[PDB]
Amino acid sequence: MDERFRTLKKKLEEGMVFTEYEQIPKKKANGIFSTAALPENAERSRIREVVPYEENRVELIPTKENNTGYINASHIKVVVGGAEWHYIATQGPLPHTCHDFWQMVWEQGVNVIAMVTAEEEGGRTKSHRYWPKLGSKHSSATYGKFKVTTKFRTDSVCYATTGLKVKHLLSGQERTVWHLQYTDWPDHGCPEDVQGFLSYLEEIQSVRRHTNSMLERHPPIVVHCSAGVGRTGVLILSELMIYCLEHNEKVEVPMMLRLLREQRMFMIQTIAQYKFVYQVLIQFLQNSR
Amino acid sequence: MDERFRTLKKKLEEGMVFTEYEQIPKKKANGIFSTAALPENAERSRIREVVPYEENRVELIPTKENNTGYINASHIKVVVGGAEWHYIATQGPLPHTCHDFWQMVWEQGVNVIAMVTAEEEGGRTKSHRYWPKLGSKHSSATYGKFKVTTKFRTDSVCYATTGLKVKHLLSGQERTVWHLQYTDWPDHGCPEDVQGFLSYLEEIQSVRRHTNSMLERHPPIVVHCSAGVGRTGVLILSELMIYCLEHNEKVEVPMMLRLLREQRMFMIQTIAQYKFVYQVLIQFLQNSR
Amino acid sequence: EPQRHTMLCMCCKCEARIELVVESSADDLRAFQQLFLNTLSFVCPWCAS
Amino acid sequence: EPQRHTMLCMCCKCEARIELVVESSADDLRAFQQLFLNTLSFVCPWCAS
Ligand SMILES: [Cl-]
Ligand SMILES: [Cl-]
Ligand SMILES: [Zn+2]
Ligand SMILES: [Zn+2]
Repeated sequence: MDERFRTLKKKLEEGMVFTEYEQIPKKKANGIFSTAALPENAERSRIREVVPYEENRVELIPTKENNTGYINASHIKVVVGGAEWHYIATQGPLPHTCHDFWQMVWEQGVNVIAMVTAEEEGGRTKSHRYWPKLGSKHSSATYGKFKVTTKFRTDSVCYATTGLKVKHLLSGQERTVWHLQYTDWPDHGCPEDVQGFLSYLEEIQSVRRHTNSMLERHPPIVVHCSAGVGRTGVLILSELMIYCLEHNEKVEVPMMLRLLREQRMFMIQTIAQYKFVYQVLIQFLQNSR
Repeated sequence: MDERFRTLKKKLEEGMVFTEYEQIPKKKANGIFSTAALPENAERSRIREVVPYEENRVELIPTKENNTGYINASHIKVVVGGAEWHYIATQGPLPHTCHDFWQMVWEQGVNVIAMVTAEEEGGRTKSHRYWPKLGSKHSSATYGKFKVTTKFRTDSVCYATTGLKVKHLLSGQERTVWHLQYTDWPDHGCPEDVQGFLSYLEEIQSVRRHTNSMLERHPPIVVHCSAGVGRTGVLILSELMIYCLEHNEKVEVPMMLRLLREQRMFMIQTIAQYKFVYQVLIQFLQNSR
Repeated sequence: EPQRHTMLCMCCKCEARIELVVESSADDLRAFQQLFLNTLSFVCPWCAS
Repeated sequence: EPQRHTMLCMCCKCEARIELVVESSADDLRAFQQLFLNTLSFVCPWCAS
């Protein structure tokens, strides 16, 4: 990895990494958003401008109230080193889409939710509280067909890990979901504590392997912020590039970003977020030495 | 097992089970006790009359203070249904044999100790306290080369389960030992609560399988009372016969007792203890229906 | 080396919040978390008496 | 069905005895016991503050 460290540093000194970012199109030219564009689905998107492409939107089982099975969520699939990676990138649930969110968690067999935001930041709502509070109403809450119970919370410095039980109220089936919330992102800009963000990635990686071992397969993890493209893109790009470096795949960061944008529009929406990813990778490589 | 239940009941009604017990010799005719008989080893036996046969005594690594590696303990080995069972039957440690006891636990790779007695009963000492008290001196105690630490105790109605860590003070190696103490045996006679004794056997069986799974082999469990023949014999005979019934081996109880007596003199020393075993087996079979 | 962690949970009898403070390795912390997602529940001191 | 069990242990900071009362299945009780034999230790309330 010493050659990988020196290579990355050189590229950052060449003065073109921000140049090439500007030239990455923010979204597909001939992109189709048929279901997201329907007027019945306008109120289901937190940010009207940020919606899934039709070909890889997460499709829910239809219901009478949601007949197109629409949720603002995309399947993100990347193959790195013979390994398929699967994420669902989604927006922070709205008060009236919490039952949709849990329906998606159920149908997709999700074990891990990575929430890269607080509920409210600087007065503005980023996500509805879609999981219960400990000690409030038997630590339980019901969202449509799904009864969710909080069983524990472990606070770390930069993030909190919450264990949830999810019960399907018609079948009675119970399942476990791990809720990993990054708590250190500032109200504007990017976090100054890069190491703390790396600790959060560490916890995601660790909980994914744990839940995979319990099911003795590899479902997507759900990643969400407010619109599901900015901080969500930072997390996904960082994890994919860290794995690329750890197993020495010759993929350039802008190439990976182009592939993510092929699957969800606007992923990583500022140059500051893109530069943050590079500092995450630099810190990961420094940690190795 | 319904045929096994009816068969056992019939035999108990035939009036000969106590007759055949009296005719079982208490010990081998041409028995040899060379090491136990040495005057240097007189003080190492709690009951002078109860000692191991030479051929299957538990031999310790010699030390300057204990050059014959003597402990009052016997290897009890029985094959039932293609399965070898291995016990060490031993006396309750004396104040000056606690280091011998832990040396035996170490050399034999013992994971489970079944203590079928209280330390003092009716004023008379039955066993030295050879494991630490919680909260007393860092919950630790040292016996020769072995530092023992108590990590937890779980009290049940009829028995207590204590988890111990054992550290070899020269190598630094640490190991786990589970200490299972039956607390319901009366000061004289046999326990009236047969179900509680069955619960204790249940815990022994459960902890043996747990410790075997952790070592992902099958060491002996240590069973001791005061002299290591009476209540110890009740426990061992009961477990062997319960397994015989559960896997439908045609071994008669007096035949099994004869084989145990071939390996340690005086095993089951009263008719009341022998009749208690039968009531344990009756209750186990009633539990099945 | 073991680190200090705090586990927040609910009493299984009375809805009161319980704060457990442990020191352990990361692997034993995860194993302990998993027990709450199986059947393990704690009883607060009041409900215990 | 889960049963009530009491776990006695020692604070890893001050030698005081800690009484933990849980309800759980037998298997989860054994798993919890095993954690004490690995690295899991509890901190008493006083040492926690
Ligand atoms: Cl630049
Ligand atoms: Cl008779
Ligand atoms: Zn309570
Ligand atoms: Zn303390």
